[PDB]
Amino acid sequence: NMSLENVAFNVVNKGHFDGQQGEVPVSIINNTVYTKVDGVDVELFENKTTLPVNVAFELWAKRNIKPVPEVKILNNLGVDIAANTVIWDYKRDAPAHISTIGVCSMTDIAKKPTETICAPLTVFFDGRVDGQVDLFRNARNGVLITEGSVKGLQPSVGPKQASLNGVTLIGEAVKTQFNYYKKVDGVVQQLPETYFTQSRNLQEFKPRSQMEIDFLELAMDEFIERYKLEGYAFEHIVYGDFSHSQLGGLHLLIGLAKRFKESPFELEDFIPMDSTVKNYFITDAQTGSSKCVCSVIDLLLDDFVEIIKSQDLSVVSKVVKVTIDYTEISFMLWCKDGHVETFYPKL
Amino acid sequence: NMSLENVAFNVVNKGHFDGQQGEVPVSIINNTVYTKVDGVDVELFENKTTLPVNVAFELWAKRNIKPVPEVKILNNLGVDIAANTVIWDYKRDAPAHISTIGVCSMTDIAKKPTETICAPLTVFFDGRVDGQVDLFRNARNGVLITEGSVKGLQPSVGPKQASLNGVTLIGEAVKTQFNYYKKVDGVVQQLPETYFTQSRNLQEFKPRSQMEIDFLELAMDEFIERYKLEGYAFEHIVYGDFSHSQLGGLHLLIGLAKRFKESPFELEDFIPMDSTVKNYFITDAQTGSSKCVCSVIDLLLDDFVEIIKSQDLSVVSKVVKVTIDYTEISFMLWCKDGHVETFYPKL
Amino acid sequence: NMSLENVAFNVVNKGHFDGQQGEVPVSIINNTVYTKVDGVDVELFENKTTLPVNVAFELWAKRNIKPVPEVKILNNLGVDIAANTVIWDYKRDAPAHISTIGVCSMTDIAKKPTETICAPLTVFFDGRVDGQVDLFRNARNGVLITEGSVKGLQPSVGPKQASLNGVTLIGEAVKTQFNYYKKVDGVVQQLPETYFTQSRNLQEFKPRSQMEIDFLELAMDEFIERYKLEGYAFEHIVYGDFSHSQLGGLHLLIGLAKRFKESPFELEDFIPMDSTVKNYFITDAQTGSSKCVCSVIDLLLDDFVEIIKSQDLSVVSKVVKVTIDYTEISFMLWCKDGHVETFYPKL
Amino acid sequence: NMSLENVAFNVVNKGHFDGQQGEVPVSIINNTVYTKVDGVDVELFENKTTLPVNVAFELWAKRNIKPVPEVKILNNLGVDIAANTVIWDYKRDAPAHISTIGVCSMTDIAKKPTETICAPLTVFFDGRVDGQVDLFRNARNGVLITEGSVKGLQPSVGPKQASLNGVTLIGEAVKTQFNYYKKVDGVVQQLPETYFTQSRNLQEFKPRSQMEIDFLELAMDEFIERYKLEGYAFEHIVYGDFSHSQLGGLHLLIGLAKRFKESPFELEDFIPMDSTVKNYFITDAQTGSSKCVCSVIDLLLDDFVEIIKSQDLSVVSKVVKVTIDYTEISFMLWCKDGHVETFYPKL
Amino acid sequence: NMSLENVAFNVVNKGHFDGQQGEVPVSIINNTVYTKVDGVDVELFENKTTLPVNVAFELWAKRNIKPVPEVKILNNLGVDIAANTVIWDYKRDAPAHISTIGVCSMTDIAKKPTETICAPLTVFFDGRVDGQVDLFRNARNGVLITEGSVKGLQPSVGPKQASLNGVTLIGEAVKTQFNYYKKVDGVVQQLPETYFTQSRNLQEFKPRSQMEIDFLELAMDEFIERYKLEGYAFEHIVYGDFSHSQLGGLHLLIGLAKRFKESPFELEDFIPMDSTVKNYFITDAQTGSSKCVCSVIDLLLDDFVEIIKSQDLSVVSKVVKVTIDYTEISFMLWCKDGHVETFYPKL
Repeated sequence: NMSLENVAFNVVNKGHFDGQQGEVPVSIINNTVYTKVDGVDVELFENKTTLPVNVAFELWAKRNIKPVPEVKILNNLGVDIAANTVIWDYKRDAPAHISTIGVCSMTDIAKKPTETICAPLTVFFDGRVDGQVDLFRNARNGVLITEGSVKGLQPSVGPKQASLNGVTLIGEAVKTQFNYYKKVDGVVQQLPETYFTQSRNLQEFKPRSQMEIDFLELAMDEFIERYKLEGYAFEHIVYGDFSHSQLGGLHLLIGLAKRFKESPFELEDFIPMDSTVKNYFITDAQTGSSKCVCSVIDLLLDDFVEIIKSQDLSVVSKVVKVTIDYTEISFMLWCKDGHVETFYPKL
Repeated sequence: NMSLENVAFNVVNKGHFDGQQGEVPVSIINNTVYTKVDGVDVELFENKTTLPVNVAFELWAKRNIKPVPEVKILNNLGVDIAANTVIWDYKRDAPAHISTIGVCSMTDIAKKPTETICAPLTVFFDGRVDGQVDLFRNARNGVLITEGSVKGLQPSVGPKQASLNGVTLIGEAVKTQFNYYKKVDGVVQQLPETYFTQSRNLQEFKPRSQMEIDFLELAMDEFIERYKLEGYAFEHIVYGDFSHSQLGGLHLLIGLAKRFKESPFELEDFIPMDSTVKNYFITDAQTGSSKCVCSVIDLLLDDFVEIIKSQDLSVVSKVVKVTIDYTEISFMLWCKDGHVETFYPKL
Repeated sequence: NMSLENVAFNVVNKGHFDGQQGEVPVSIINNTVYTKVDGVDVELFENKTTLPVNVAFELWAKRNIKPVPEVKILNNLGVDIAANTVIWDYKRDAPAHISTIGVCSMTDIAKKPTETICAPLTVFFDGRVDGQVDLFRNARNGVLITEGSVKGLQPSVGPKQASLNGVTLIGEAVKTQFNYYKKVDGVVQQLPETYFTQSRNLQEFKPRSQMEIDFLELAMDEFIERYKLEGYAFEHIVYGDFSHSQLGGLHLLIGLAKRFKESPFELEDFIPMDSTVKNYFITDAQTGSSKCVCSVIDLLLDDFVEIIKSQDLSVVSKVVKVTIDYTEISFMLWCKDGHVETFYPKL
Repeated sequence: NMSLENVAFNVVNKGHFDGQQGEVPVSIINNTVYTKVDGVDVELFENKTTLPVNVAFELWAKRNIKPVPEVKILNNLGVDIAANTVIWDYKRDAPAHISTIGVCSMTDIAKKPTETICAPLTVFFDGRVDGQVDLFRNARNGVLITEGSVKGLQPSVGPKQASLNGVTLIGEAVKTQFNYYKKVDGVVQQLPETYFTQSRNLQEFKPRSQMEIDFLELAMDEFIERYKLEGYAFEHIVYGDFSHSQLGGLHLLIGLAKRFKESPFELEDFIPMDSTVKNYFITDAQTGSSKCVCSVIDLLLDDFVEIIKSQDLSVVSKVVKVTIDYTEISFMLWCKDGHVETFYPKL
Repeated sequence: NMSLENVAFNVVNKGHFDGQQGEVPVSIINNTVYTKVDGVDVELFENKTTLPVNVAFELWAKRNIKPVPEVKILNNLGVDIAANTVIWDYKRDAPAHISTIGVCSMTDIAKKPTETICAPLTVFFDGRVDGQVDLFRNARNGVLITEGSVKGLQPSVGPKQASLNGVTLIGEAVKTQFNYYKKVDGVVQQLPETYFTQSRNLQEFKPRSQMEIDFLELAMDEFIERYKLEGYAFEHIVYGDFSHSQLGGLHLLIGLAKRFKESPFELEDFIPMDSTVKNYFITDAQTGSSKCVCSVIDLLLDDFVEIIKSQDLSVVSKVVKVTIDYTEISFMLWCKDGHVETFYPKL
């Protein structure tokens, strides 16, 4: 089933593709879809993807509008494709996956995940949709989310937050914390113990523990004393050092949030996509201190403190692996004389 | 009279087309107009319309820069075309009307509104321009605005606000409240009694009555008690219900403004144009409550209260017609046992 | 169920729009329409019009595939729009008319030509389609073609040739010669007595009378003697003068055909459209003689001879008007001492 | 050191990608690749594909420049992708296959065809390249061409002709006739006995047997008598019937070649791709006879005669299947009273 | 009053820019310039340059329409820019030079060539325009053409042919042979003695001496005997060797012309520009012999014979430099035992 004009009718009348019958007049010009409303053209969609404009329009209209896992989580779990839905990537304004199953005649590689062409792909299955748990049970490769127990399968508890129409949130009127399951070549995997990033943003950062409240409210020296952090280089790593040409440290989102509340700065997101670790070209407006590649992660401060306090500090430099968002993140740890000098993630 | 380079000279030197002689060097690339300033190119206009870039540039330069009726009002009155001006639609970044009269050689269907080709079109006439009241008196079909009395014609008092270079405002240094007149097939119409929407926006919403002040400052239960609104379902319709998966009610702009001051949310304007009723795909960031098509109108709260208190509540569901911005808006009214359950506009 | 994908299905399976049910997947990119065949994209349509790509595609697919008048004839008769068909202009690769009636939801101004919007427009009606003669009688402005008499209407016999899928031809298996009728402001208009151009082209030129045969085969001065053309300046007007830097004469297509056979030249068609008189920037490859604006008409040589011999040769210069293809073509006639100096379509 | 500028260096200096070191400056604009030569831009490549301009440029530069199977043959054998080369499709001006193996970092799905991702795809292998026979034996799905025997493998002799830089030819200084082999699901598949189309074109048509010579030179009824073809409806099927508005028959390329020599006609190639049977919208310029979907195949006339004379003429209508270019082509055969009425590729 | 609309008026009414007053309505879309004629858009110009569409349109309209040197000559003489004219390059569909002097406000670097910015550039001056000889004498770097002597300046007689509106020709009604002069760093430079290429093309090739007539008409071994060319490898160099997979020799255009008459082949012009020596990827359709880089020059056969017979045949290999079109062309000469093996433009 295909029809540009019917996709546009659904967008106009239902806000997204909803399977309704109808058609509206459509114009395509300069990667933009328009529809005619009382004699004039109104823009419905501007294509920012590398797909043809009318195809991208249809996949966007058919996006999943329930809370879904953030794209960084699906990527870290190796998801290739989704069963009978589109995960829209709002960080890239594009489909999270290249191909589809049972969504769109231009992009489908299959109608159902049970077709042979899907067996080697890691298919994303959504236990909230009837039949999909059983499709996972029969799939060779897959990732399954559920809201509850699955008989015979041990769950991994996922992050508290999920994405709902591009808004990352911890649901109160809707469930956003899923159980996760994964199969590789027919065999159910044990997913690793993992930390999770918190997916917050600078502008409306909110503390999620008493330590984070204290970090935002106390002066640096008072906080470090109260939590006994002498010798872990929080002054550099978390608070940031703005005294030299190259900006020192500043690798934890909460420290950017604290600075940003007193003093604005520029973050150039030069690889704009969803990932567990983000790299920014940062320029501090007050001092002129700057750094071309400043890796930034949003861990709960208590989690970051546990990680850094769980390392051996006896060697000048080494790689530290930390499971975060189900993937192995490498950190560089630099020490001198038994104390930390710096500790920072790599992307 | 036509000249791309002369249009650009006026934009550069006068801020808009002002009839001055002169030329500057112009480049056209990728729907953008540039001019050369001391050896480098500077962007003057990016075309967002479905017209050719150089044509859209000229119509934008020739836009009316006095306060003019909002486009939703002209549309509701059936205006097809403007006499010797361009009403620029800043919600669509495009001309409000497809064709012109005496503006642009590529888009003109006539030089003067008296030409035969204009007789069946509803032409917009502006009494602030010499001769246009008399052109209206002789036109078969038209809408006329004035700042004052017209001899022999009974006026309809329009909204307080108008649009000045895309800023909607109630003029204090300039007049924005017009008298309105309309002719159909040579016959002066009696325009209907109408409410008017208030054209406010979320970010800088300002109350315009003591009831609206009270609504913003009081708690829900205190407000409802003080204005005796028990049984009219304001809890649902106006304040919004964020307790379930689907966001309940929230159909009045002032209730979105109250929520927005305490708690942010996402409004997807998926049909971006000026209209009396707007539809948004809304996602509440705090709760995750959401709704694909949430119709929203900005009526003065006192007006909305008068409307809902003027309905018969004895039937499960029915259509209620309300004249707003000169057009008949349909509302669905749902009642149970003599009280309101919900009441919401349709677009 | 009209749609882009259904238009494409018809083009792929029927060669044009044929009202058949079905859909194929379509990609829109680079002002081009593709469809997927065995997993790869195949081009169906490259938009050369000023319409949106998907709209132009639909009008092209819905083009009239029966013999229709050449566009130059419809233009000369003042046709603005066609009733329930598309006349495709193969000289411009675009619709002959900007709007439609009952064809396409993006370009329609009406569904039927009886709607009031169509009254000021000259609508083209095709008596080969049921009901269109009656619609012509009810239309305020229009042009009608038929294959036979219409009771009470005075006919004009049209050209022998018509256009079929872009091929101009004199039909043997189909009828290409029509009666023409026209109405202005509600009143049937007498069409003038007229010559018709022959619509031949340079490389496929075939003579159509004994005189044209003799012209192609005889030497210049033999032809002029045999047809008693001394003093009518055929050496200049028809054969052309290549002796000076500016090319002299050469205004009849058959004269270009004679030269071309012997010696090639370049014709720059700098306003590419169908027209009774064409203007070319001509450069002769053998001599270097050239002319920026060389007007060329393809009359039967017998007709041109009749035209020029009917002229009063006693004045130095005068404008001579000849009805050709239903339009008045102005010629300049320059004489001296009772003989022709030159005679050319006036520019 | 693969790069855009190095691809362009190779095109400029070697005519195609040849693995040479070096770079030239490149400009990308308007879906076109330019390079700077003596201070001005010179066009190297105009992208007509649905791939990004710089990607399509690289695949075109890396096209196989030896004789390769025509695309219609590879399509009919189910080829999905090629091992370490690009088969350029000169009928579509685009790669024959969407993905690559070991060619281009933007389109590669693998570096070697032994990778697991390639197992479900039918990979084209070229025995003229070292190692590719062994890769075919290890591939689950594939098509192999060679110039000689492969031990133990049962060959199919392919067409005489192949494509060299877009020129279809029967090689004299190079070998163009290959053995073909195919594997499905790990098992070598017997290729069917098959006719081959001749890949000739209308204007350069040359006969290839005594019968085709006689067909081009004799009058219709002489040819039919000499080759005893009475009752096989060659008048309709091969010579074509131009007497009615719908063009009758004309399904063999040699019959079009005979007509074209005498009288020109228009062939609209409305699905432009390489195919065993082609469909055209044909308009005869002399008569006006036309047909929207005229299927045309270029068989050696001797083969077509053998095919139609082998048919049972005792049923009113039946579907006749003939293997041509390794694919099953369905023909409709219509008979009456023991003679052929018509016989055409089924649509 | 220069403007886009005035340039378009001149193109429509005069065939090119002619300084006339007037305007027409213009639409810019898809790198194309349209104008409105009887209510529909007609294409005037498709931009194939790397300049903005409206700028390229103006330079094309302002092209020199008198005979001018071929671009290959101006390039070989080092011309950077022209004084107060545009040399249009019809091989690239683009201006021959990037900047202008006194032509176009977007591309001008100066209004007059006497301005200081022009001193380092080699400016082309045209003695047929009043004042330009004097400007050449005042210019630091320049190239001058005239139709006659300039007092005290030592002339170089140029090629017989010139380009007129893109047609290369030897003028009979106009003069195409010029005197050439050149200045470097303020000093008049002696131009070298030189051959000239003939600028013929493959399909319109006409011989220009008795030897070229004999070459086209005689069999290979007769020609070689009659002109005493044994031991000079004309079999290879001129006639070409099609017996091996790599095509041998074939470096003279007349030899391609002889082959083409008998048997067609494909020439891929993979660097499309005007050049004294052209390189083609050639594929012979009859044999399959091909060559990726086949250098081709169009010398009069008599000149090439004189060149190769003047060579010392006693060394195995050597670089031979010949001045052609004022530039030094390197040839490789390979000999063995006192006879030529091959002789070709060095790559």
